[PDB]
Amino acid sequence: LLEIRNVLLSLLQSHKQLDLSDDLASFRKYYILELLKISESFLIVDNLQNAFSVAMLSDALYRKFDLADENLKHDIDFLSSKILWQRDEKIDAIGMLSESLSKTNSSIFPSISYAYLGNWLYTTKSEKTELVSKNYFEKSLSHMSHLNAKEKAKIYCMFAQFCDNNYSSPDLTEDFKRMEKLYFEKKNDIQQLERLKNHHSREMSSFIIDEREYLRMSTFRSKMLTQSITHYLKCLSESDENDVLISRCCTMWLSNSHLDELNNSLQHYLQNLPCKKFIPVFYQLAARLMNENSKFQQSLTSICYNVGRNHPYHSLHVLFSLVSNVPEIENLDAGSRYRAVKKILDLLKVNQGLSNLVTKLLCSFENYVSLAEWNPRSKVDSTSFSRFP
Amino acid sequence: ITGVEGVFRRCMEFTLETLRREEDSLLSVLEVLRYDPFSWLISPLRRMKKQKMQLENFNQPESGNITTDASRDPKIQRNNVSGESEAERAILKVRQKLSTLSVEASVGELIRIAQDPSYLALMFCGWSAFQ
Repeated sequence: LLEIRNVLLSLLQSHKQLDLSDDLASFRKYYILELLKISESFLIVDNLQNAFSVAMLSDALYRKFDLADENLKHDIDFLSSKILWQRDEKIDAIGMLSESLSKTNSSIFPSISYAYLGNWLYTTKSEKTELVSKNYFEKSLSHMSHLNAKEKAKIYCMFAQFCDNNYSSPDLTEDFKRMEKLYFEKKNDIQQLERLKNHHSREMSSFIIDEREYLRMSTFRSKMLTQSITHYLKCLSESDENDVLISRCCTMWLSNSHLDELNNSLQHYLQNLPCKKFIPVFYQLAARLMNENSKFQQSLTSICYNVGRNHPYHSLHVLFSLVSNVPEIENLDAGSRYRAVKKILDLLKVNQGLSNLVTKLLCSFENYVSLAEWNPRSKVDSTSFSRFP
Repeated sequence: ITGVEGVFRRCMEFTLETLRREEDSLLSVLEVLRYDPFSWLISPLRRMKKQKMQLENFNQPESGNITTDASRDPKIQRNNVSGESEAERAILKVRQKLSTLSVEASVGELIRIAQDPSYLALMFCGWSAFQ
């Protein structure tokens, strides 16, 4: 793209004595584009040597031909960091990151960027989880909306990834199971203590105090997992890139079914989330709806009813199939659930134009259903509409 | 010009490339729906229906004993019951398929039996076509 573009910049430098202003020297400094000049994926030789060559002159821009200080420090910083991530500068990236952390010349959005390096550290596992978690969370929350276009995805991602690892991870899962077993043993211990020596009771109480802290931490982290699912839904609201977000959301409601108490934690955000984006999820999620005065079931029903009114036709295949999948044989709690599901479909069919649409869907189902049932006279390939009634 | 390769090898080089982009992706997608009672199992009645069976890979119409016994039935039991969900068993299989074996070896893994005469000996009876 840019062969002599640096050589192009050379000229404004050349007229130094006659220069109107040195702001032209400040021009090539704001060189985020100059980094982009190869940073846009020089694939053939894989975009390696150029940018590292670039940001060196960026440091020169900081110093060699300019005496100034600004966010551009952290700017060349995150870029060198990206180059480092390109080539195994394992903590060297962390080193530049901490260096950026040291100064104070920009807005807190650079700290939001620094949360990316902090999560890179979470991969590196340099320090304790809670402190760096607070360090990233404070900057993410404080100056929010100062950036949006690329800010939302990473803002969700940092709050989500480590927390979800906390929700489950092989060693972490084993640890949570061991803690749960400890709580279970403490339950039987308290049962025995219900009805001699108070020393064992006091030791068990101390162990119970210790275990209750860990259980409360895991439960608050799981509530944080619900909140991160909500933030990922808000991410689906800000942008529609990630169906991986969709599957993670699906896991969230699946555990909500598993976790009968978590629904309150999931309650309020479920109000605002436009799940219309969850098209690939839609049939499964609708099937997940249940028939009870339970918050999860009610929220599912409201979401599906919203789906129908807003745009049934996209998933009206799914809803019309669910209705079309009308077995009288299947008898269980799902039976009354599907009866109330038909009730909810009729409730969604209240609106007059929507009523016409729903009747059209049901009649088309009836038509194709008779068509399938129509196996008459072993007729030839061509079928006339008059053959069926 | 080419033997079965090249652009084929290109698609091979594509083949395992997905996992690095997001290992979790395909799993999470499948499993999320897998959590809700699918029938991740094979109906024994449906089993006898498939492989053309009958007397030909592509037998004629209706035919005999109406369609090889209106080939139909249903009801499982203790035997060969998938434990909780063999999809959970499947989930491990996918990552196993998605697992020190060389990425380059994967195409060879496909290649190793691709032109192997041995496999062609055992398959669905009838309908064997090398070229």
